[PDB]
Amino acid sequence: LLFGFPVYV
Amino acid sequence: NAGVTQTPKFQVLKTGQSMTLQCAQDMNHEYMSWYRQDPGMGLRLIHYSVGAGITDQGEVPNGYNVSRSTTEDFPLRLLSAAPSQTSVYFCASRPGLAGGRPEQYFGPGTRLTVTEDLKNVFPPEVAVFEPSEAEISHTQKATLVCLATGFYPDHVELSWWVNGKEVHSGVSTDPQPLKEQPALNDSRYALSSRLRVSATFWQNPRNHFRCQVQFYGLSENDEWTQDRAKPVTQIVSAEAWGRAD
Amino acid sequence: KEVEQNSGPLSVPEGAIASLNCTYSDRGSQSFFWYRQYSGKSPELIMSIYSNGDKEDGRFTAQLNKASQYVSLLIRDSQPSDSATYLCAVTTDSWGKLQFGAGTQVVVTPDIQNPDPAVYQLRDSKSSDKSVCLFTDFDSQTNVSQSKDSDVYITDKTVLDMRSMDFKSNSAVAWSNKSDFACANAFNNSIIPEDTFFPS
Amino acid sequence: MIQRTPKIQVYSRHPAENGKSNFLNCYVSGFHPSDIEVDLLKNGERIEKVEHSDLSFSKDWSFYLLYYTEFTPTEKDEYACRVNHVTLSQPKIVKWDRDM
Amino acid sequence: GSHSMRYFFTSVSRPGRGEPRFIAVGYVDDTQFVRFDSDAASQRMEPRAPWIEQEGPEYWDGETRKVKAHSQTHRVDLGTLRGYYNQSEAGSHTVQRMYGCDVGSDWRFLRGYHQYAYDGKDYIALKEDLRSWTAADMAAQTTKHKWEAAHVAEQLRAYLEGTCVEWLRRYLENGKETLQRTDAPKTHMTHHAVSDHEATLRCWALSFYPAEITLTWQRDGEDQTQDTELVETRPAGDGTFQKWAAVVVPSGQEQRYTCHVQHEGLPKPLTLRWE
Repeated sequence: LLFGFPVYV
Repeated sequence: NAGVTQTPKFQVLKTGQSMTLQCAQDMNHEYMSWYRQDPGMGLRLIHYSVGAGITDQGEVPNGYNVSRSTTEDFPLRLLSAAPSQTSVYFCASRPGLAGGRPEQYFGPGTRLTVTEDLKNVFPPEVAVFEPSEAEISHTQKATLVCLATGFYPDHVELSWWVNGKEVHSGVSTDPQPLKEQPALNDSRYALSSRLRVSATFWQNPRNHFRCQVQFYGLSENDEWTQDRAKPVTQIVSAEAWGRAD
Repeated sequence: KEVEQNSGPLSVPEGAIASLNCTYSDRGSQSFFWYRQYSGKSPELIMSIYSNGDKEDGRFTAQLNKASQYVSLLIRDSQPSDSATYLCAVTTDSWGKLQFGAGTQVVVTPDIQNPDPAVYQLRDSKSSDKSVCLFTDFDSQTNVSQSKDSDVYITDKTVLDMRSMDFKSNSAVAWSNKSDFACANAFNNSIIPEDTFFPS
Repeated sequence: MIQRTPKIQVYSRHPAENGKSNFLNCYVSGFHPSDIEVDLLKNGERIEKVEHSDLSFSKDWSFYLLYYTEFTPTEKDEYACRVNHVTLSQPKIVKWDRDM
Repeated sequence: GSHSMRYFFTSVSRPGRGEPRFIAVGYVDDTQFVRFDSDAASQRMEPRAPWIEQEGPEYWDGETRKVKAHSQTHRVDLGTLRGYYNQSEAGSHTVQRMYGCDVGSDWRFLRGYHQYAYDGKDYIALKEDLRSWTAADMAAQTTKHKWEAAHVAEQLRAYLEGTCVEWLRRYLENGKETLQRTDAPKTHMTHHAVSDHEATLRCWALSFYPAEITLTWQRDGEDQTQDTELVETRPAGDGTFQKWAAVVVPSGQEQRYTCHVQHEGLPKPLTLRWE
């Protein structure tokens, strides 16, 4: 199951 | 930061009028939502928007329209208001992909009432009732009650004011205005408050007590046919003085 | 129904533990939220939890069991200003909508050392055509109902905090408009205590 | 960009016995960037029905990809894998060595 | 033994040609289980292993939405980084990201990791404690301070120590035939002459799972990496793996050169001499 919270660089 | 601001706090409309509800957010959030909340149903999603320029519907989108032209602003508009839109509208915001600490923060709300004809709109009558002589005898304490009655819509704010300054430190106002006749949606409303002070505070006649009720209704711009007075957004007060007994 | 919450209303006295429950139904849920909402205003975020175990923050304690799909909230040492409805919220990701429970309403009743139940009649300062019965100083166990004929309006039980004596007190208010009605008759629809003071 | 020449390995899934069905594998790995042309050849002509793995990468960030086709090996049929990439001055043919 | 769950994400920009190519792949150990290709038909996360189709519609719905969210961050990441290094609009550039977790043979948490690369060298990495970041250069320093400010590592650690190990475990018991098997390598040895006074000995290992294997050569005791040729471990494509090792022998002495095979599915480590 994938990570819920990706944030930009 | 200001967080989420919403405008305005209260509103009345008749059937058919248009209205936009403002919303703003301070935090460079991408994800903004509009909700409504209702006594039987809880929070329901109307529309929502996961970036600037782009928007999509939720579970209750019928009759509401939305646009997100900037990151900060997400106005909800209603083009033909209907009495099923009598509700509490909340804005909410959430970071999206921009700064992922995942919590959603809501706005202060817009309480909104739509009625079939706006001759239903009434300001409150306000009265203060003085502490019973028996109470003072029995307890050495003095309860002033305030009655605000006869108003529609239920858009009221009650404060108590002694000697010119506002008091919180002996107050209990009702959380909800009571229906005077639970048989109509046209039915007017009533609200009580209580101010308890010591006997020796109340027996000083220098002390001025005052029950203020801020009411929200029509505006100065509005058309009015009745020779009863035009029920604008106004403050209605009642007062009492100390009694030397 | 995605988020299932504690039914309500939940009444505890001051100093007690208010325990709140919440189960959800999406297994892949990864973020968990408690909200406070006082009547009349907006939902305010009080607790966020992210992984299994206990988070403590002042008087609040949220716990999470992802494996049995359960979030909780303890309110230790209750103020009467903790009286609100408490919303459970659950999400899966940045882009998945926040799922909300219906809310559990929590009432914090005040510690009243020695009551004296009493019904008083108030007269006004000016010129209004009602008159008011105040029911005051009564037990926190005591209820007030509201039926009768519909010319008689009774409010609900509310609590004031005088910060002089550290005195808290309960009260409800009844009035009729055009009537003939008396105070020792107006609260007959409620279970008033037997030793309630009726003034002459 | 930063460039890496691919490793080509041409081989079969099972030990190849003439007349029995098998799978011919071309395994390109260790390359960067991901842009790559990979064809499988039967006597120098292009096989169409070729499947690839999904693109993935190793501990040094280099890509790897497995291209594969179903076949039946004979005594004379020559198989080869043809790879084009920015690191290669002309495209590369690697012939299937059968005891390898 | 130890297990792992890893996700791999590649984004590559296509100036003048369009929105970047996005490919995502999930593995448990060495079994790919899901994929998303931005260029595929369905525009959804698709199954790749039998045992993951017993997940309901909710699962796929959710995973599609999250992989599209990942896609979107990478899309934007390519443009940010182009600005960070003042590169031209005309060039094609590469972002790769990989994250996941390891568990031990009790299945309890062991390691968590989250790595990032721009054009095939490291950009930013979550350190072993899962609290702090290693940045590669001055441009990654911007990203490091932004991710400190936006509490990224907090969310990462919650996943890596929590959800990542909770779902791996689910997957492992869902695919017990598939994942909990270990296949021993089927060994083999060949010999071909190179010169007249020279020979090549080639150790072989076929049909093994998982891919972790050691093949080493040695004359008479002291081991050898001087004539030694290893190829990379290559998939057979049925789910099992293959690898070989060769050395050049001063011929006549193929009596006293021996081959060591180390693999997890082997009870004893294999000693192989040319008979």
